[PDB]
Amino acid sequence: TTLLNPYFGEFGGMYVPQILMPALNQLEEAFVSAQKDPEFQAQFADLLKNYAGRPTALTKCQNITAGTRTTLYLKREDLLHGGAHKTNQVLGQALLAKRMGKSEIIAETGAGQHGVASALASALLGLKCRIYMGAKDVERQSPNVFRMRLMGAEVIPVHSGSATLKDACNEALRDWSGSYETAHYMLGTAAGPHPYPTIVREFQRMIGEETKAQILDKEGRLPDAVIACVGGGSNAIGMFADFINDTSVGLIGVEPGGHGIETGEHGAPLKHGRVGIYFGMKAPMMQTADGQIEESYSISAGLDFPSVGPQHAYLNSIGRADYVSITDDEALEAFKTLCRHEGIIPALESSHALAHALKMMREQPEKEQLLVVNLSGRGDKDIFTVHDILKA
Amino acid sequence: TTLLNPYFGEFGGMYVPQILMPALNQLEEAFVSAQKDPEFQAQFADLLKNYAGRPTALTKCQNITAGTRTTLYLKREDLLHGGAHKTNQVLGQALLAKRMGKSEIIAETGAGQHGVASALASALLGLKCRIYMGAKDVERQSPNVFRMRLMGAEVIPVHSGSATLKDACNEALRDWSGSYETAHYMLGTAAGPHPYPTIVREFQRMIGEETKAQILDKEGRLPDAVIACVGGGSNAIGMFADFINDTSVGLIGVEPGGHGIETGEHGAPLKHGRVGIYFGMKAPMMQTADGQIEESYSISAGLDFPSVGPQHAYLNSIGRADYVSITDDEALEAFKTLCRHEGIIPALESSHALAHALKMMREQPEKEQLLVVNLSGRGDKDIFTVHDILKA
Amino acid sequence: MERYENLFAQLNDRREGAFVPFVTLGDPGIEQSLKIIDTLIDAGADALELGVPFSDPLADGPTIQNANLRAFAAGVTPAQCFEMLAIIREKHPTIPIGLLMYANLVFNNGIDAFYARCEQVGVDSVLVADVPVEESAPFRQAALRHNIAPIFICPPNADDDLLRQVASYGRGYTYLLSLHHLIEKLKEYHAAPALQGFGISSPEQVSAAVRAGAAGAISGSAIVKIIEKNLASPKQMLAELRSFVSAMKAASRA
Amino acid sequence: MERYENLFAQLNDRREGAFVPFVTLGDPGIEQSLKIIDTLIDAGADALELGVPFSDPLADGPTIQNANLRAFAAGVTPAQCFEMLAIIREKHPTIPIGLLMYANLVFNNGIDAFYARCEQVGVDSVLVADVPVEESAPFRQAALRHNIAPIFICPPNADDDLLRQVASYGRGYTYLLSLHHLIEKLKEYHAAPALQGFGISSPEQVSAAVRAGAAGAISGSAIVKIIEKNLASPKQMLAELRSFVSAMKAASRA
Ligand SMILES: O=P(O)(O)OCCCc1c[nH]c2ccccc12
Ligand SMILES: O=P(O)(O)OCCCc1c[nH]c2ccccc12
Ligand SMILES: *Cc1c(COP(=O)(O)O)cnc(C)c1O
Ligand SMILES: *Cc1c(COP(=O)(O)O)cnc(C)c1O
Ligand code: NA
Ligand code: NA
Repeated sequence: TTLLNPYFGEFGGMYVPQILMPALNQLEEAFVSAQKDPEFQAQFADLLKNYAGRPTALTKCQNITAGTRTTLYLKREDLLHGGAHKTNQVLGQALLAKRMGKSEIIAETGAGQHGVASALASALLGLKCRIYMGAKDVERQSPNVFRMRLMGAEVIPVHSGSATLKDACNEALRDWSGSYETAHYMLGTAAGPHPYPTIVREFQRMIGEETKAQILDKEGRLPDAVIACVGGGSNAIGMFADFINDTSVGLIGVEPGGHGIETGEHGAPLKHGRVGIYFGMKAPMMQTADGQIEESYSISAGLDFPSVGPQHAYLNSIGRADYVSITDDEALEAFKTLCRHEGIIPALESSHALAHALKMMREQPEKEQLLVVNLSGRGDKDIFTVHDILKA
Repeated sequence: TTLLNPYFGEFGGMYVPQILMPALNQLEEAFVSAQKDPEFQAQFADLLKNYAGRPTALTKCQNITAGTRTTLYLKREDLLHGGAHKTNQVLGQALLAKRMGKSEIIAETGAGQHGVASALASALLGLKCRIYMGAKDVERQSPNVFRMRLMGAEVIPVHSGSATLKDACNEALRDWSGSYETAHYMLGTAAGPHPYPTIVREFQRMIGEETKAQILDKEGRLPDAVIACVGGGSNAIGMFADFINDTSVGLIGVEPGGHGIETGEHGAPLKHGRVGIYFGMKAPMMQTADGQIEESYSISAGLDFPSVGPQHAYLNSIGRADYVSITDDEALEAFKTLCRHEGIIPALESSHALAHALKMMREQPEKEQLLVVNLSGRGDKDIFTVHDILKA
Repeated sequence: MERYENLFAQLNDRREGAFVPFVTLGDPGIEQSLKIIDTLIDAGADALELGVPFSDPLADGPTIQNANLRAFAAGVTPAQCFEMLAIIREKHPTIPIGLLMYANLVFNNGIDAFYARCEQVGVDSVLVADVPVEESAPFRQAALRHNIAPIFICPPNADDDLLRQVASYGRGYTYLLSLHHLIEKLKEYHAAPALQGFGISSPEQVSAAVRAGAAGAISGSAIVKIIEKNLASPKQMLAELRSFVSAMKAASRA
Repeated sequence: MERYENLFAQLNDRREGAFVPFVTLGDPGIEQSLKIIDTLIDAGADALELGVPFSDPLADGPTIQNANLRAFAAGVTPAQCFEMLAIIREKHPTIPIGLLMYANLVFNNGIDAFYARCEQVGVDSVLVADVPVEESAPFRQAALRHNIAPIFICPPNADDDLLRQVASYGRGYTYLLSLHHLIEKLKEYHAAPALQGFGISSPEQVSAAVRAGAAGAISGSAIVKIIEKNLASPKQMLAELRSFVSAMKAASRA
């Protein structure tokens, strides 16, 4: 039994070993309680404002759209403390862990942004943090690994399986199965077993709420579409949530097309995978014809989650949101364009969302449209990657 | 003749070759005009808010001060677009350049933060930007150099002299002497010839104005002291300005002590240099007994300006502000402490200011005091430096 | 078929506990794995619990995680596992055979098709490690339609409602994960006989499980370690597996 | 002393322009620099403009920047420069000697002390490159008290107020940086005789400056380049300096 619906249509659920169910039920109950607690809401709002820097700006990009009938705004999650939207939800989950009397945090991370965010939230809130990271990811993210250690977190390399994000995801679950009494598993995206998709969306929903108030203030109307990259689905569902009931607002999720969908080397399970059951949920997955889970490929390390949040699969199924893909080269071109024309270095993740907005604009330049791209993070971290590619 | 006083007591002035005086007078006149122009003020406020992310948060640091009678807040310039306070004033100077009908920007940079900020402001505002950087600095700041190029700026290595910041400063002036008709020299700190010390302070003064409103809101009184690192003096004078007439508020500037004042390897000309005339002003300088200008040394690349803003020398002389120094090791310890206890990675520049606040707290733990440290920038850029040192 | 029912009836007639080893199919290769399984049976295994290698065995400890990797290194696929299962059943008609599966491999090409394939090759039960009772409906329904026993784990804590669900939903045997109260309650609610599992690695643990009221004990990591330890010597591997299983099974006898 | 006044009177009696080379003291070494200066004089220099190496010559172009670096590489200090200046004056009693200084080197140990040292060694003028008329008061006052001519640059544009200030404030000569209107106005306001400078590198430029009404021409980069070009051959260096100065001075004659 649960207090909230674990499914979005056919997607979602709680596909975890029996031993983990009490942890999920405990978390769901604490969450429902926290959401009705004005004190919890005030403490969360306070950290978001005074520690993380909310609200984040909504920046109009006139130089990029000059000569077309597209008006483009960027929701500036790149200006959030930590440099990405991940910070919002780790602060809420950290407060939930404390609400449950937990003193420890367990987290998984691929590119390391979630590890960094979990570590910073744990440092601020006095939680003892341990992070699982696939050894291949550890190897290629030494900067993020060192930040986690400076912040007091223990980083544990995972060598099992492919030694990447999904393997770290399995190890986090394994750990929690036996330590949930004193540790909270701080899941990094709007995926996994209920109640995580729900919790993560609610702790990222201020992105869309602010965007709505900011766009109404600046344009006196809602956007024609809000566009966000989709790795696991948290920044996108955070931007989409408050607009779901505004039927006129398009919700466009952008998955990584990698070297191109036809190459098979991509990270677009929602539109090009097959529904499966893994990581505690039923959702579209990157998997072999046999049912073995595979990695997502993208020039962007952070769009590496091999599945997608169940609410996105659901919004897609009913036609409420549309999902598309953007290739590595398209994302790189958008990264370059934003740097040169607006002086903003976007994360390569976010660059996928920008790349799709640029296509909407460039393909029909005389189409009048008000677009908001969720700039989920800053791209300082991608400078070396982009440099080498350009050097190549 | 000038519209405004070029001096702060005996310090300041316009010590430039005759050929550059018309450029300084033109700039001063445009500045005075802009400051009275409500439209210029609105355009500047708009970019600061919607593009740069102002106001920045004022974060209370309870974990750092636990057990003492010190209450410490950090003014979060690290959350400003670009990651440091430099962004504020480059946007104002870029708008001034446009007010004067200039289409090009010239800038100098040491550690590269100012180059990056000048490049981003130029990209946003459609100015053609060229940056001078000493070749030794180019060599050790390839990440910042590449960001400047991604943003469309031309980066010009300076091999003359010591091939560092002061040499780039000389080359910027040289260039401008012949191009001021169409180019604006975007000076990077509150130093150099009038009107720059004045302009830079006014375009950074929102730091202190916001801090004052935020601290009054949160504590109902002014701080006992505001503390800021002093490289050239811009972030410090930006924090200090609005408090100058609040006699009860201490203004503490922190210069880099490097390996220790007694070693001579430091960057504390205000308290340990000798007044000289260079870079267009009369001010305390790092110089030989003979009068040759020397480099400032600090573990922090950004506290490399070999002199200090004339207004700081003046505030020091009359006893309105107090200047102290913090060594490399003290700054590193503060960097570590903030990361571990608040989950904020501070710039090593800013870490000097934090290190001094920590000393004020630790030395007299039962002294009741409300302190604000200007966290002038984020420290992602210093992770490698700190790592190697700790590895060493 | 009623292989588990028949087994437990026979064991009860002999006041004997069941000893059930677990191995990963195809670890360290198909041929060696088939020899390992025949050795476990000849050595006295009463039933078998067999894992199909899955890419993300999030309910498995290091030892089994490594067995999955060895099987994958050998190219083992679920299809090959089902080929092995038919060969195993063809050689051993009465031993109960239970699969330890991950949900995706069951759901992949259709839940009903999966249980139909299990029935076709002669498997007797399926324990889907990541399907709690709350999500088990389609799985147990399909299992029951194809005469496959759906196995459920009764966790260490397990409140009363859970014990009642596990007793109602499962068949064949109840997997008792890491005591007397859990066992008495399972019996009270007429649950399938309990097989105790989780770290069983010595004979005294097998005798203690039987003394506690469990119908037997499952041992996997202890078995898999022997494979891991003797990879360079297949003959020694089989000799050590025989010795260990013989000892563990002896401990289950009255 | 009145060396500039005497020089210009003599040159005027001969309807002749002044040719004034500039070199950096101590470039490429003290000994070679003293030989270079004697060669410039023997070759026909009417006066000398001499730079004291400074760490941050922000008013200097690349050629002179490099001369400063060579002098520093040789360990040249302002003190050594003043030692050279006394030796130069001791050998040449009437040639006007002007220093090209940066403000810090003048202000360093006291502005008045600096001009007192200039007077002691026999220097005739000082042009502080980074001191505009607006900040010149202490410098020109100290210069005048020690019988040193303070030299000011009249920039290409220079409005009327500036021409009037330069005419009133300067002595010795007016440095005319990069025309007829500037020259006529300087004469109208009774400014010190104008020496045209900035890129003068050929004889025709010297004759043109004199034709335009200037009292002479200053050439520095063109001279310093000859030093730069012949570093490996000091003898050839001096021969080429002699040839160039002789040509430039010939162009100034009626
Ligand atoms: O001896 P042990 O502790 O390794 O138990 C091995 C039991 C069979 C077994 C292997 N992998 C699993 C995942 C979930 C439940 C049971 C299993
Ligand atoms: O021949 P040119 O163009 O190098 O002029 C050389 C004039 C002497 C000279 C050398 N460095 C200076 C700085 C300011 C004003 C004049 C000078
Ligand atoms: C982690 C990351 C993402 C991908 O995760 P989502 O859960 O899909 O939002 C997107 N943008 C940035 C900058 C990230 O760090
Ligand atoms: C450049 C820099 C400084 C030093 O310059 P000031 O003009 O003294 O403020 C201080 N902090 C940061 C983060 C900087 O980038
Ligand atoms: Na994905
Ligand atoms: Na300084």
